[PDB]
Amino acid sequence: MSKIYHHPVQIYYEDTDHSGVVYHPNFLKYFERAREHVIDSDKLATLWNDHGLGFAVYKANMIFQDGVEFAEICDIRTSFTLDGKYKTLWRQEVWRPGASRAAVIGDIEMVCLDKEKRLQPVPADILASMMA
Amino acid sequence: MSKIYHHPVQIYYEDTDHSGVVYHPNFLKYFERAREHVIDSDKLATLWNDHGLGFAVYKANMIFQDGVEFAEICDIRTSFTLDGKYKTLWRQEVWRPGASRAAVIGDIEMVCLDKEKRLQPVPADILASMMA
Amino acid sequence: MSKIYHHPVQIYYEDTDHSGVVYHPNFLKYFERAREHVIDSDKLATLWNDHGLGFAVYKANMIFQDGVEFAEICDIRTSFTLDGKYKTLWRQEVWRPGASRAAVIGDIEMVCLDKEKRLQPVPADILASMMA
Amino acid sequence: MSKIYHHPVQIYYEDTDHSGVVYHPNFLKYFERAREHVIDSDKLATLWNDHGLGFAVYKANMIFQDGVEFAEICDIRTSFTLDGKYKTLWRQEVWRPGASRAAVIGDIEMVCLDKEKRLQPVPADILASMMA
Repeated sequence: MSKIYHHPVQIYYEDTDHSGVVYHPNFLKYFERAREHVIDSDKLATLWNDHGLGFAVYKANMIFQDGVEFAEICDIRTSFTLDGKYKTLWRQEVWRPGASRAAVIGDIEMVCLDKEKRLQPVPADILASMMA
Repeated sequence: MSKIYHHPVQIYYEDTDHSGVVYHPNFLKYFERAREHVIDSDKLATLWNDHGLGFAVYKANMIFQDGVEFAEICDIRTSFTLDGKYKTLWRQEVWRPGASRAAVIGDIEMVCLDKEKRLQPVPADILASMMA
Repeated sequence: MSKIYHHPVQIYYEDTDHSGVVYHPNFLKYFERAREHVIDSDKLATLWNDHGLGFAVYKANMIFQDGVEFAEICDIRTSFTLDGKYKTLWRQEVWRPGASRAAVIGDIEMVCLDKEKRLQPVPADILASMMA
Repeated sequence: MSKIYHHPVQIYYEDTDHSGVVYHPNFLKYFERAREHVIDSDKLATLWNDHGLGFAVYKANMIFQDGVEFAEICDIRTSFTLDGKYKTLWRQEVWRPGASRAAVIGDIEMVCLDKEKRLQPVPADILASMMA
C-alpha cells in the first residue's frame, strides 16, 4: 500500500439532505476527486483526449459510520495498491475534523477502459504520476 | 406559445438540503428533464449519436417563490415558442401539489450546437417531434 | 428475501459524465429512490415529520459491470430481507433495456436512526408498508 | 458594488455530461459555494444552528456563454451590493483559465428566511463578515 494522501473537502448546501447530514452517494464523488489528485487530473484529461482511455470503478465496498455536517472541512485520506497490470485497489476514508475514527470507509477497485469498454493495462505514465 | 406540457417530478433525499427544501440548482435539472420529454429523448440521443448535434441553454432567468418539500410529487409545466431558426424559448414552472402559484418559474433560451460549439438551426425532425 | 420490486429510471444529461456513461455515484441515488417506493415515501415523510426517525445506509457493496447510456430507461430491481429488529438488507440491481445481466449490483444494509444518531428498531408501520 | 472575490473550482467527472462540458445546473452550485466563502461558512452554520436563519435565492438570471471542460480550474468571481435591509444582489462569473470573457454570468438576488419562510433583515454579523 502507498502512503496516505490527503485531500480536503468542504461540505456545502449541495452536499447535505433534509436529515441534516451529507447525502451518502456524495461520498463516492469525494473519493473520485481524491483519486484524481493522486493521479493528476491533467494526465487524466490528456489520456482521455489523446488516447480515449479512462478509469472506471468496478467495485466499491462502503461503510458509513458517522454523519458528516454542513460547513465541515473533512479530510479524504487515500492510499492505493497495484493488483497486477489491470486493477488498482484504493482505500479511501472520510475523516471529520478532530475525529478519532473515519466517518466513511471505501475499498474501491479500479480498471482502465477504452471507449469500447475493453480492459486495458494502467498506462506507465499514470503509474509514474501516481508514484511521483 | 405551445400548449402546456406536464411532467411529474418526485422529490427524494437527493433533492433536498439541510434547510428542509429542494436545493435550488436542482430545479434546472427538472426543467431539463421536462424539455427532453417535449422533444423526445430518443430523438435527442439519435441526433447526438448520428450527427453530434445537441442543445444548450444560453439564458435561464429563474424566480424561486416557494420552497418544495421531500416526498412531494410536483408538476413541471412547460411551453415553448420558436424565435427564428436558431433559438427556442421555453417557459417552465414547478407547481407543488394543489398550489395556486408556481413555486419556481424559468424563462429559458435554448440553442443548438455542434461539437465545435457552432450554432446550428433546430433540426426539422426535432421541431416535428416537439409539435407532434 | 421479498419478491422483486421494479422502479424505472430514465437517464438524462444530469446522469452522464463526459466519458459517455452514467457517472457511478448516481447509481446509489437510483437505489435510494427505489427503496423509497418499496417503503412508501409518504410514510417516510410522516415518520420523519412526526417522530424524527429516518433510515440510513450503513453498508453498500457495489459492483459496476456495464456502462449505462443516455436516454435509456433502466429497471431498478429491488428485494429486501429483514435481519433482526434493527437491520434491513437490500439487494438492488440496475438492468439496461433487454439486458441479460445486471449493469450494477448493490448489497445494501440499512438502519433506522433518530436525530441523535441512535439506532432504533424498524417501525411496524414501515414494515407493514414494505410487506403490503 | 463590493470588490471582486475569487474562489477556485476544479471540474471533475461529477461536473461534466456526455456532451463533454460542464452540465449547466452545476454552475449555480459553484456560485453557492463562492457566496459561502464571502459570507464565511462557519457563520452560516452558527446562524442556522443557533437562530434557524438561512439565505435563499429569490432570483437568478444566468447567461451561459462558453462550455467549461474537464480538469479545468476555473475562477468564480463574485461581488455583492446591498439593496435595502432584506435583499442582497450578487454578480457572479465563471472564468476559464486564461479566458478574456466570462463563460457563465449570474445576477443573483438573495433573501434571508426563517424556518417559517418569513423574510428577515440580513443579520449585522453576516454583513460584518461579508465586508471584513
